[PDB]
Amino acid sequence: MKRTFQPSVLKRNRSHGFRARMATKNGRQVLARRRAKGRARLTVSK
Amino acid sequence: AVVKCKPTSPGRRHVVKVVNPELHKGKPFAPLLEKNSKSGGRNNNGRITTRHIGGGHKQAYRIVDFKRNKDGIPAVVERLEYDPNRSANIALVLYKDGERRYILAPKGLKAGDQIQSGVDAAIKPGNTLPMRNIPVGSTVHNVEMKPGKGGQLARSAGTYVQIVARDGAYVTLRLRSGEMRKVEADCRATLGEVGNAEHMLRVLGKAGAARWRGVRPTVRGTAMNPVDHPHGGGEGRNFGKHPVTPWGVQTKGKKTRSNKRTDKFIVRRRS
Amino acid sequence: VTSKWFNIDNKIVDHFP
RNA sequence: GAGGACCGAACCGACUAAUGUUGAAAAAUUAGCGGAUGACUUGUGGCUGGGGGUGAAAGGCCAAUCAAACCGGGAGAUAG
RNA sequence: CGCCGGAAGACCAAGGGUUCCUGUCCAACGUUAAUCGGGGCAGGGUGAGUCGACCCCUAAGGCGAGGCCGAAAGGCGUAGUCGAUGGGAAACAGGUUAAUAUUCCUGUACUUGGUGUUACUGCGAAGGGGGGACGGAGAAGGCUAUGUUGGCCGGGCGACGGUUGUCCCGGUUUAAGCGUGUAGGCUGGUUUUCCAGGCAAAUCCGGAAAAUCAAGGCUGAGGCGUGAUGACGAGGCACUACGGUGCUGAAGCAACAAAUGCCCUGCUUCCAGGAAAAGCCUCUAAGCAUCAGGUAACAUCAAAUCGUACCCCAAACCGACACAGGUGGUCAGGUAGAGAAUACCAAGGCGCUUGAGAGAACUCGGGUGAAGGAACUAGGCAAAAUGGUGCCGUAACUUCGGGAGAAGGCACGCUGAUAUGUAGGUGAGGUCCCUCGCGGAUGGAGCUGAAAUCAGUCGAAGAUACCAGCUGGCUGCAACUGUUUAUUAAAAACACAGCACUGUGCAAACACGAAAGUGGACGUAUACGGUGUGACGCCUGCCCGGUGCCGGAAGGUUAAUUG
RNA sequence: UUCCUUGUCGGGUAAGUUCCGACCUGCACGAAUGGCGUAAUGAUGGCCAGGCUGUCUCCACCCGAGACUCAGUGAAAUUG
RNA sequence: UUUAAUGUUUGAUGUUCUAACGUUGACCCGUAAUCCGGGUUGCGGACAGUGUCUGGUGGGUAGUUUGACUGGGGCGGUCUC
Ligand SMILES: N[C@@H](Cc1c[nH]c2ccccc12)C(=O)O
Ligand SMILES: [K+]
Ligand SMILES: [K+]
Ligand SMILES: [K+]
Ligand SMILES: [K+]
Ligand SMILES: [K+]
Ligand SMILES: [K+]
Ligand SMILES: [K+]
Ligand SMILES: [K+]
Ligand SMILES: [K+]
Ligand SMILES: [K+]
Ligand SMILES: [K+]
Ligand SMILES: [K+]
Ligand SMILES: [K+]
Ligand SMILES: [K+]
Ligand SMILES: [K+]
Ligand SMILES: [K+]
Ligand SMILES: [K+]
Ligand SMILES: [K+]
Ligand SMILES: [K+]
Ligand SMILES: [K+]
Ligand SMILES: [K+]
Ligand SMILES: [K+]
Ligand SMILES: [K+]
Ligand SMILES: [K+]
Ligand SMILES: [K+]
Ligand SMILES: [K+]
Ligand SMILES: [K+]
Ligand SMILES: [K+]
Ligand SMILES: [K+]
Ligand SMILES: [K+]
Ligand SMILES: [K+]
Ligand SMILES: [K+]
Ligand SMILES: [K+]
Ligand SMILES: [Mg+2]
Ligand SMILES: [Mg+2]
Ligand SMILES: [Mg+2]
Ligand SMILES: [Mg+2]
Ligand SMILES: [Mg+2]
Ligand SMILES: [Mg+2]
Ligand SMILES: [Mg+2]
Ligand SMILES: [Mg+2]
Ligand SMILES: [Mg+2]
Ligand SMILES: [Mg+2]
Ligand SMILES: [Mg+2]
Ligand SMILES: [Mg+2]
Ligand SMILES: [Mg+2]
Ligand SMILES: [Mg+2]
Ligand SMILES: [Mg+2]
Ligand SMILES: [Mg+2]
Ligand SMILES: [Mg+2]
Ligand SMILES: [Mg+2]
Ligand SMILES: [Mg+2]
Ligand SMILES: [Mg+2]
Ligand SMILES: [Mg+2]
Ligand SMILES: [Mg+2]
Ligand SMILES: [Mg+2]
Ligand SMILES: [Mg+2]
Ligand SMILES: [Mg+2]
Ligand SMILES: [Mg+2]
Ligand SMILES: [Mg+2]
Ligand SMILES: [Mg+2]
Ligand SMILES: [Mg+2]
Ligand SMILES: [Mg+2]
Ligand SMILES: [Mg+2]
Ligand SMILES: [Mg+2]
Ligand SMILES: [Mg+2]
Ligand SMILES: [Mg+2]
Ligand SMILES: [Mg+2]
Ligand SMILES: [Mg+2]
Ligand SMILES: [Mg+2]
Ligand SMILES: [Mg+2]
Ligand SMILES: [Mg+2]
Ligand SMILES: [Mg+2]
Ligand SMILES: [Mg+2]
Ligand SMILES: [Mg+2]
Ligand SMILES: [Mg+2]
Ligand SMILES: [Mg+2]
Ligand SMILES: [Mg+2]
Ligand SMILES: [Mg+2]
Ligand SMILES: [Mg+2]
Ligand SMILES: [Mg+2]
Ligand SMILES: [Mg+2]
Ligand SMILES: [Mg+2]
Ligand SMILES: [Mg+2]
Ligand SMILES: [Mg+2]
Ligand SMILES: [Mg+2]
Ligand SMILES: [Mg+2]
Ligand SMILES: [Mg+2]
Ligand SMILES: [Mg+2]
Ligand SMILES: [Mg+2]
Ligand SMILES: [Mg+2]
Ligand SMILES: [Mg+2]
Ligand SMILES: [Mg+2]
Ligand SMILES: [Mg+2]
Ligand SMILES: [Mg+2]
Ligand SMILES: [Mg+2]
Ligand SMILES: [Mg+2]
Ligand SMILES: [Mg+2]
Ligand SMILES: [Mg+2]
Ligand SMILES: [Mg+2]
Ligand SMILES: [Mg+2]
Ligand SMILES: [Mg+2]
Ligand SMILES: [Mg+2]
Ligand SMILES: [Mg+2]
Ligand SMILES: [Mg+2]
Ligand SMILES: [Mg+2]
Ligand SMILES: [Mg+2]
Ligand SMILES: [Mg+2]
Ligand SMILES: [Mg+2]
Ligand SMILES: [Mg+2]
Ligand SMILES: [Mg+2]
Repeated sequence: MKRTFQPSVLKRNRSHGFRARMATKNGRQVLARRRAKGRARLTVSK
Repeated sequence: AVVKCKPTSPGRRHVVKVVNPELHKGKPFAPLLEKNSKSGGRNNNGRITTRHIGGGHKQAYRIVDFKRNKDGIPAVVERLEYDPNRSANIALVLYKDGERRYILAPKGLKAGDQIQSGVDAAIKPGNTLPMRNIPVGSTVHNVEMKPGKGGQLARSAGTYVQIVARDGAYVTLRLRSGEMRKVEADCRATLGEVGNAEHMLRVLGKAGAARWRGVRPTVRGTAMNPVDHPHGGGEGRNFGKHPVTPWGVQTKGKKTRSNKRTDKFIVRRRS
Repeated sequence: VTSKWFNIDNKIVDHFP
């Protein structure tokens, strides 16, 4: 039956995209933590 | 005219509807319409701040004139119309210069009647005058509280205000609730009563009819758990406590008016 | 993983009240 | 030609029985069953955030987790 | 040979991202083998002025210069600026690749801008007005898609009795555009004068008055003509790597039936009273005035960029799987049928990635059963049974609607006649009239076609299969339709229309917010919030001592403060 | 809602702790945390009858898919 | 002890006033703007409202407590001399 993940690229970018993290102070700290860890993919983008 | 429906269904058995055949069967006047989208009872924080509001039929707003400050120019009544935003009916009037406006339709007013606002108008239903020019004892509606602000009191169907006394710069009104209020005599009022006086004689008949007006169901506090409502809880049907609101404030008797800057205008509270 | 359903089921598990 | 009208497919649901129970499936299948122009159902987007939301009210639901979500930290909490 | 065929066929959106096509390989992957594959390796494949995005315009909502507010971080919000799931210019038929096509080729079209020439001319907006622009249900009329039959054309004369005929098989297709303006729908038209309105102006909109005309205008499916001396075309002939390729090519009409599609954003009706903004049309202001600009014709130039393969009810998406699950839209053939149910079929697509034997108990899914018929069991659980249309007939009770399909019963196939096919529907020719055409009257050929009666006839059975109510009597609870414990509870629980109490005079009570503010409500006591009860009928008795709430002010007690 | 209790009486059955009607001794009903009725409605609770039947007396046979044998692939819980 | 008078006032109540303060009244401007600010005016007016201090109320919310013995716990009884 219907599971929990129903993909949609528009709602994926508007919620966890780059421009959405960079909008608030707390979202720019998520990016600072992921650069400090050294992740190959900062956000879930294209 | 109230008409009882026939019990061809269990949802039609108790319906009583108020049907007025003089209403305009057609579209409203377009230049006086606005968009009016619904809230759900939610404020700019997103939260429900008033409960039991939601859904309903789509409605458009009719820009009604509550000020009536087009003095000196006579106006003829064109038609009576339906307004989904209020309990009373509205009348479309046409001034001599070619301007059209909506007003609250008073009792007994038909299509073709002549109305006129201003300080020198005649004492007949539909005319708006400052309350220093209205005889003591008259029945008015659409009363102002501040001069030039617009009518605020006695707006809904069948309601009216009585002018009890005039002493100085103030007039004493008998509000529809039974309250005696002082209002300054420069404020305007309209002669007569508000029409559609049998709006209160209707019976919705079924639970879906209340949902067409954007009224969602009320759950009784005694039917919840203690975490939800002060009345919640019980093994069976218990109550055992003084009735209160969902936020613990005593209902059924406890007064809630605390406004010290308007107490001087109130002669006698309602009883 | 989730446990075996018969270990969850109140009738089977709580047999000696 | 009205109706929260009637019988009944799509569509929405979930009353009974049998099977399955290291399943074909972490809730289904088969045979029956209820609503089916409405308080209906559905696509796309949006808003409400944790002692908070939302709730036709079952402590129900809030990503297979809910009488207080999840992640990280205080943290090697404390454990007669 | 079997299965699906309102899909298990075809086309997409979302999502995925090379799974597409060709060659080659079989270690691993595939629940077995594999020469095969959505597997490995290499190469190829996605072509647009018109399709979609981008673009212009906005909804819910987001962000938000100044601003208001807040220990800081920040919150709200004006001017603005974004934001589709909505509004806004334009293309069709045929052919072609292993793989793309409304994109390539052939034929025939259309749209919006820039520039230039000629002719004429009051152009101009961040402003005014119009338009865009809108609900549910219902009914009917006119049509088409489509189908069937006849005619026409090509072929056939049948493995076993018959088959030159009232016989058998196949085909009978053609678009956008351009021209005409029909069934239907709406509306009176024109001219002159004036005006407290449309933030100023206006010749535009609104209002007033007068004169005059019996018509005008707008909208509109389909048909017809052209597009088309073309294209396609059953077949036939000629080659071949036997896959395919090349050439030629007949008829290509009529009647009837007919949509859930179109006219129709229509019409009628009801109450619950049904987006916004731009493109578009028009008016003028500041302004410019032999300028610029506007209108029409002609010529010329431009229309960029990104997507385009393939799967999409699924082995490619969400479910850890090549997983009996989930997933929005579009298309909708035949016979029977009311039907998108159901049975059998067409186009098309498949036989579900372990098989071969045997014919024990026992389990699962089914078929039938002597005599009995609930004796079974907690309980008729489960099974069995009823089941259609038409007609006759139908009780208590009732809120007069119901109960009710109550219960119960009868007819039902086929053939012939009434009637070489009836009632009904459609309607050619011919004739007449004018308004001379997509017109009206008459007329009836042809086509289509129930239902009934009478007579006969076959079987055990004629609603023959699939499909398709079990019925009745007494009683508890809840009035009723609804809602609920996703995943052991659907209920007597929740809700409900109705009733009552109570708060609230508007900067309302109340709720969310350190606040600003927002909802209540662009509402105003016939309104709004909270509480309890729960349709309707007859009703709702006594107690204010306790706790709570409402009112009172004399007296007693009583905080900071003063000292 | 009634402990005593399967109260007592009547109906229905050959036989009825359930059901229906009545009595009143209401352990411990009662008027809007409503009382008593009530047509229609309910995948609601209890009881009775007709029809129908493998539910049963009491099982028998048959048609398929497994179980069994052969070839290929090849698990799991548990375990001093 | 007890009062009246004058001068002055303190505290109380009342009455007017406007100039602080309020305005979710009207109009004008910034301005293409239902925010905001400024100006004019009207209506309230030393009230309301806010800060500090203070009495009351306050399961709306929070942190916690709710003994042991015991022929099992609870109930009952007991706990020192
Ligand atoms: N036994 C059932 C239902 C079930 C699922 N999860 C459960 C948990 C508890 C009891 C039963 C269940 C099953 O295995 O499908
Ligand atoms: K407009
Ligand atoms: K309720
Ligand atoms: K309870
Ligand atoms: K109807
Ligand atoms: K219908
Ligand atoms: K919707
Ligand atoms: K929490
Ligand atoms: K999670
Ligand atoms: K291999
Ligand atoms: K497999
Ligand atoms: K769109
Ligand atoms: K314009
Ligand atoms: K005009
Ligand atoms: K393509
Ligand atoms: K065997
Ligand atoms: K039936
Ligand atoms: K239910
Ligand atoms: K419930
Ligand atoms: K009230
Ligand atoms: K509002
Ligand atoms: K008392
Ligand atoms: K009392
Ligand atoms: K009392
Ligand atoms: K009792
Ligand atoms: K007896
Ligand atoms: K007896
Ligand atoms: K009742
Ligand atoms: K039920
Ligand atoms: K019943
Ligand atoms: K002032
Ligand atoms: K004060
Ligand atoms: K002991
Ligand atoms: K013992
Ligand atoms: Mg409410
Ligand atoms: Mg209510
Ligand atoms: Mg509960
Ligand atoms: Mg509580
Ligand atoms: Mg109780
Ligand atoms: Mg219905
Ligand atoms: Mg559900
Ligand atoms: Mg089920
Ligand atoms: Mg089913
Ligand atoms: Mg049904
Ligand atoms: Mg139905
Ligand atoms: Mg159904
Ligand atoms: Mg509805
Ligand atoms: Mg969950
Ligand atoms: Mg906690
Ligand atoms: Mg530890
Ligand atoms: Mg520590
Ligand atoms: Mg690959
Ligand atoms: Mg392939
Ligand atoms: Mg293999
Ligand atoms: Mg493949
Ligand atoms: Mg491959
Ligand atoms: Mg590969
Ligand atoms: Mg903002
Ligand atoms: Mg700081
Ligand atoms: Mg925009
Ligand atoms: Mg292809
Ligand atoms: Mg406009
Ligand atoms: Mg056609
Ligand atoms: Mg020939
Ligand atoms: Mg021949
Ligand atoms: Mg022969
Ligand atoms: Mg033929
Ligand atoms: Mg705009
Ligand atoms: Mg997938
Ligand atoms: Mg999958
Ligand atoms: Mg995984
Ligand atoms: Mg498979
Ligand atoms: Mg699958
Ligand atoms: Mg579906
Ligand atoms: Mg079918
Ligand atoms: Mg086929
Ligand atoms: Mg043998
Ligand atoms: Mg067998
Ligand atoms: Mg038998
Ligand atoms: Mg027999
Ligand atoms: Mg028995
Ligand atoms: Mg027995
Ligand atoms: Mg049964
Ligand atoms: Mg009877
Ligand atoms: Mg009757
Ligand atoms: Mg009847
Ligand atoms: Mg009958
Ligand atoms: Mg009983
Ligand atoms: Mg009910
Ligand atoms: Mg559960
Ligand atoms: Mg459940
Ligand atoms: Mg259930
Ligand atoms: Mg209320
Ligand atoms: Mg109740
Ligand atoms: Mg009482
Ligand atoms: Mg008191
Ligand atoms: Mg007895
Ligand atoms: Mg029994
Ligand atoms: Mg009894
Ligand atoms: Mg009681
Ligand atoms: Mg009681
Ligand atoms: Mg009571
Ligand atoms: Mg009763
Ligand atoms: Mg129901
Ligand atoms: Mg083996
Ligand atoms: Mg192992
Ligand atoms: Mg172990
Ligand atoms: Mg004062
Ligand atoms: Mg506590
Ligand atoms: Mg602690
Ligand atoms: Mg102890
Ligand atoms: Mg003890």
